[PDB]
Amino acid sequence: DHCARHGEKLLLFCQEDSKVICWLCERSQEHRGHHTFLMEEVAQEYHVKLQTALEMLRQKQQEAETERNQVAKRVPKAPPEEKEALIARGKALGEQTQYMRELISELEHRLQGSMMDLLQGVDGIIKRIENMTL
Ligand SMILES: [Zn+2]
Ligand SMILES: [Zn+2]
Repeated sequence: DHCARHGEKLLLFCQEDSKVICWLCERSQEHRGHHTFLMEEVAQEYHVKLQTALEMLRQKQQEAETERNQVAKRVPKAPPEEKEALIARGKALGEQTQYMRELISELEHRLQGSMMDLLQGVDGIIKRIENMTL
């Protein structure tokens, strides 16, 4: 809640860095030309954004899981090469679903947490979700 560098209240949010900082950090060279906001002034848009993302991710996950199940179902009836291909396919899908599970987990954590929980490093996860949807 307080800055380790300056001891002041961590109440500001930097748009370029997506970092939560104090007013003395904003005056540091590392935040030169950056635009800062009180965390209250930006919590809403990111709440909405992450909320929107979470839905999509959940949908994509359930789809991927059903697909994995179907792939698994084809395995026993398939000949050896196709078997192995299907096994690999299943594994890959598993990896994807694990990734989606991680992101979803993080999103719920952020959406149910404090503003600092919500905003600290949100740009990375937004990037990740953006890549995932692409
Ligand atoms: Zn500071
Ligand atoms: Zn900055």
